[PDB]
Amino acid sequence: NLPEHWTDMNHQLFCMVQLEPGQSEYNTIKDKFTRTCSSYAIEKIERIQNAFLWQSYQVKKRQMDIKNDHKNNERLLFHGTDADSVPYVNQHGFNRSCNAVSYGKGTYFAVDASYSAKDTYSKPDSNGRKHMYVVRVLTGVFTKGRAGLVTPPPKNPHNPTDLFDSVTNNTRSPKLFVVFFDNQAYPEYLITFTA
Amino acid sequence: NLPEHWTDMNHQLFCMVQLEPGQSEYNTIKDKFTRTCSSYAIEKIERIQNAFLWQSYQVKKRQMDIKNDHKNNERLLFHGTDADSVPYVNQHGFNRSCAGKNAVSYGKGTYFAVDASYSAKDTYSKPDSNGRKHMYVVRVLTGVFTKGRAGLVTPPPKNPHNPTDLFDSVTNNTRSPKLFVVFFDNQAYPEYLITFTA
Ligand SMILES: NC(=O)c1ccc(OCc2cncs2)cc1
Repeated sequence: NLPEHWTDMNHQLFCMVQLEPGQSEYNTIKDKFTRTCSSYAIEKIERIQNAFLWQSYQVKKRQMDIKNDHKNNERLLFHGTDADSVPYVNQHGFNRSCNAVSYGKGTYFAVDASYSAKDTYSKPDSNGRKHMYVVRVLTGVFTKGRAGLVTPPPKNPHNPTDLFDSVTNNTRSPKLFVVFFDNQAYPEYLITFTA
Repeated sequence: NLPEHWTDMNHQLFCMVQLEPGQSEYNTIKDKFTRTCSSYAIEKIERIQNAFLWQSYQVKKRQMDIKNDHKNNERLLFHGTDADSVPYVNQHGFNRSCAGKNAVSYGKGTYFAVDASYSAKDTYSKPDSNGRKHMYVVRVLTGVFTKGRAGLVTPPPKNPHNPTDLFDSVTNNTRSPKLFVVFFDNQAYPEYLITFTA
């Protein structure tokens, strides 16, 4: 059940689709970016259509929706990426096994594109082109992280296997989220931009 | 969606079911185990009914069954572990981020053995304070595999000029595989827990 707004893939399972500037989808994603990165120039925005990653992600979403016995498990966040990792992420998504890991050994996502836009996360390539994903993340129920976590903490130490879904730097006002499991993050758009 | 031979879980997502000796299900696992561990005695065999793990695993199997060319992508393998790890594995499966370094490393992933005798080593199935050893019997998506290397954090590419098109798993020896390493969540379903003693 591949989303309606995806465009036909001629029976293929992976496609990157360049969005048309000035149409609704492009304008929505651009506005999420320019909220904090209005000094940056957008060269292009690509929709990531990865059927297998989507399938695996949607399964985890339906599971977290049952487990948490409410919705609102999903946030739209940013991930800066070096050019050399874009093909792997487009195909395979985010892998904790591949910077500061102060809040645990998981994959990091920023609330603000400005954070992911730092050269440390979105390293300029030969031509000064920077790369950042807009990511559907299953943040679910979250707590403050700490160094050395390999999974989120338990919600209550009396049930050590019933875990928080993610961790953050700050629970009242989060600026980053860490997830510790494959298929808790779906890379939805890739933004190619310059300083 | 859940297999029809599973006991009714009411509306529950998790259950361990104690098997009865004389049942074909118990006897096939005991025989698989005793093939290489006839020195040990089985206390009990539990069927693991974990709906969420089962769902995510079956999705990965369907994807690998589509991607690969009529391959048998699944092997039934062994995994020894310590008592302290059993409640987490039962609920959340095998986490590569928790995995011990193997005496012979073919990569940084989760290790599964062809032979129960390998998993039965005290290094993997550590005797608990009561002298009970624990070994999972695990459906593993081995898929298309190659000989691993200690540096790996993901399976290697099949083709060095196509770095994102990966082997599904790695092994110690492609001619005579005795262990498999997987590097992704939901590539292994813990199906049975064997509790055993000397
Ligand atoms: N790739 C990214 O966009 C990215 C990477 C790392 C991020 O946080 C790392 C930190 C850990 N402790 C404090 S900062 C945020 C975003």
